This record gives sequence, C-alpha cells and structure tokens, in this order.
Amino acid sequence: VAWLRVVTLAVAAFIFNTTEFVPVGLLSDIAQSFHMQTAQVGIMLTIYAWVVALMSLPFMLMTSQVERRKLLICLFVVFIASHVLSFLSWSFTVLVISRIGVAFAHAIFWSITASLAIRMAAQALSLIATGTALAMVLGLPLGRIVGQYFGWRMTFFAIGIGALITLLCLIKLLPSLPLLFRRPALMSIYLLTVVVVTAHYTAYSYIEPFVQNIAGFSANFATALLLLLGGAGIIGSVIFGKLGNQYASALVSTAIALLLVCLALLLPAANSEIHLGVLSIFWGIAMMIIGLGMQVKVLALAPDATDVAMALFSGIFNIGIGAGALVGNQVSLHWSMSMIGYVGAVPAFAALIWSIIIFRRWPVTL
Ligand SMILES: CCCCCCCCCO[C@@H]1O[C@H](CO)[C@@H](O)[C@H](O)[C@H]1O
Ligand SMILES: CCCCCCCCCO[C@@H]1O[C@H](CO)[C@@H](O)[C@H](O)[C@H]1O
Ligand SMILES: CC(C)S[C@@H]1O[C@H](CO)[C@H](O)[C@H](O)[C@H]1O
Repeated sequence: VAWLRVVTLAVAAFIFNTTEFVPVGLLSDIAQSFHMQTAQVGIMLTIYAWVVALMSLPFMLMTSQVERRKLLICLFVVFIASHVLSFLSWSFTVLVISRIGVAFAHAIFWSITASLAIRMAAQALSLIATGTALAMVLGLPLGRIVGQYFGWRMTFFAIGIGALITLLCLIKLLPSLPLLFRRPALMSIYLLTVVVVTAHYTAYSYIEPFVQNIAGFSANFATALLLLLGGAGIIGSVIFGKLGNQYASALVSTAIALLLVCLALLLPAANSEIHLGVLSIFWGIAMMIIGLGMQVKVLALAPDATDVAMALFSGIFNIGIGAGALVGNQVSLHWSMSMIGYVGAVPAFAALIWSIIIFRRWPVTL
C-alpha cells in the first residue's frame, strides 16, 4: 500500500510534468492548425509557466486550510476538463486558456506532492523524482510520435485519459516564509535555479523548429533527438542517483559547464547529424543532473518546511521556463532563431560562476 499509494503519485508527477513539456514536440502542428508561426505558439509555454509561478504560492496558501485527497480529485478533474478543452480548442486563444486551467492544477499539485510521498511513511521522493525523470524519456518522446500519426489534439486528449485511469487508481487508495528568505544558501540555490533554467529553455523550447526550420533535417530526425535526450537523461539521472548524495557541488558545476558547451556548440554542431546527436547525449546528461541537483539541495536545505521549500522551488522554476521560452521566442522572431543557442549560453556562463561561488561559500551539506 505504501509503494502503491506513492507509485500512484510518482505516476501522477509523470503526467503533470509530461504535459507541460509536450508542446515542445508539438509546436509545428499546433501552429499549422492555427495559421501562425512556430515560435509564436511558444508563448503558451510562458503563459503556463508564469501562471504556475504566480499561483504556486497563493494557491497553496488558500488550499492548505482544506487539503485531503479531495484536493487531488479537484486537481485531476480540472486537469482532465482542461485537457478536454485543449482537444476541442477552437482558437489558439482557447488552447492557451486551457493551459491556464492545467497550470492551476499544476501549481497546486507540485506544492503538495513533496509532502504526500513522505506522509505515506523517506525515499518516497526518488519515486516522485523517478516519475519526474521518466517524463523526458517516455512521456515527451511518445507524445511526439502520437502527435505525428494522430496530431496534437489527440495527444492532449490522450493525456486527459491517463489522469482519469490514475485518478481512479488514486481514489481506491485514500485517507513560515521569512525563515527561508533568511537562508541565503537556500536563496542562492533558488537563484541559481532561475538563471540556469532560463539558459536551457532558451534553446530546448525551440529545438523542434530548430532541427526542422533551421538545421534542415527531417521531422523524424527531430523526434530522434528528443528520444536520445530523454535516454541521455537516464544516464544523467542514474549518475546522480548513485553519485549525488556526495559530489553534489562538483557534478552540478561540471554539468552546468557541460551545458554551457552544448548551448554554444548548437549551431556549429548542426549540419552534422552525428554531431547534434552527441550534443544531445551530453546536453541531456547535463539537463537531469542540474534538474535533480537543485530539488535535492532545496530539500536538504529546508527540512522544517520542505513543501514550502518546494512550493517556492516550483514557482521559481517556472519563472525560468517563461523567461527562456520568451527570450527564445523573441530572438527567434526578431533576430534569428539560430542565435537561440548563443543567447542561452550567456545565462549559462553566469550560472557556472554563481555555482562555483556558492559551493565554495557553503560546502556544508549532509
Ligand atoms: C527578490 C529578489 C529575487 C531572488 C529570488 C527569491 C524568490 C522571490 C521570487 O518571487 C516570485 O514571485 C511570485 C509572485 O507572487 C511569488 O509567488 C513567489 O515568491 C516567487 O515565485
Ligand atoms: C558579474 C557577477 C555575476 C553574478 C550575478 C548572478 C547572475 C544573475 C543574473 O540574472 C538576471 O535575472 C533575469 C531573470 O529575472 C534574467 O533573465 C537576466 O537575463 C539575468 O541578467
Ligand atoms: C523541469 C520539471 C522537473 S518541472 C518542476 O519539477 C519540480 C520538482 O520535481 C517542481 O516541483 C516544479 O513544481 C515542477 O514544475
């Protein structure tokens, strides 16, 4: 019952995190159906993200008063309704309105999920994280291939059904802030996160219309990279799993360094299928190391109020996604979408330094 009552959430984290990134493999399709240009559709990522940023904190506030599995139901219900609206969406406006619906559930979910794994008890958090992790590897790739044969609306409708079958699996298994603002080390971590995420989502958001409209390759080759990155992620995630309980500083910095490289070398490694592919192998490995790197450290640094740690982590993570989407959008629209790799490499340089600085300053851990 423990493993189940938690594996059900680990799955549940897979759904929410799967959803928000699926648009990355669906920009062309979504654009085609609405007679706009790829990058223009990129903003539904920012809108989503920034709603999760704005509401992660106020929503949990209001919601924590009354917080049974009841709340998960109403998330899932809204999640499921919104996803039905995406499928029916009769304008790119209606689509993005639907994305807010999801984001409202998203916002609330990810405040809560940190604790609940523990309340059914631990290492409940790896499971959650495994789900988080298995989103990039199975979720997003398979979401593209579905969007290939069947198109984007079915992809969105599909996910809505998961939420249900998992909701039903869910129902069968049932029953502050100034202190953190005054942990500079935690704040510094919250800082590093915001920045490095913007760096990565400058580029990663538009990788599809990049591999298609800019590097010239097939829409199959794009889908190919997305698989490679996900699995690259498995390597990355299991490098950490086995080696992140120590070495956390060094891994994270070298990772961020690796990311730096990849972002700079995006345009030069294009026109070299094998090149972009390796890039993908390294990029991916960096992505998960950095991604889990922060979650682990925030939790470490905030034992007495983990969920509020995580509530902040959630929101402040989503600033970076909207940031990177938007800057990625704007470079693509106004100067060239080839300079997304380079533009993003600027926030990544800063982060490398900030990384090394703060790990020197606070070597304490465990
Ligand atoms: C102040 C210097 C910036 C350093 C980063 C410290 C975290 C503060 C960022 O605030 C953000 O704005 C939202 C608006 O409501 C809030 O919900 C929530 O706090 C958070 O997502
Ligand atoms: C010279 C010493 C370097 C140490 C300073 C740490 C880097 C913090 C910069 O973050 C800024 O925050 C914005 C998000 O709000 C970003 O979008 C913006 O591009 C970036 O400029
Ligand atoms: C980049 C993805 C992991 S999204 C990210 O996951 C985090 C930890 O799993 C936080 O809980 C955020 O709420 C969520 O948006």
